[PDB]
Amino acid sequence: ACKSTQDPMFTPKGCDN
Repeated sequence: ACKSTQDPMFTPKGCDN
C-alpha cells in the first residue's frame, strides 16, 4: 500500500504506476 503522488523526484514503477 503506497501513496499515489506521481512527480519527477517520485518513481512510479514499484509505488503507483
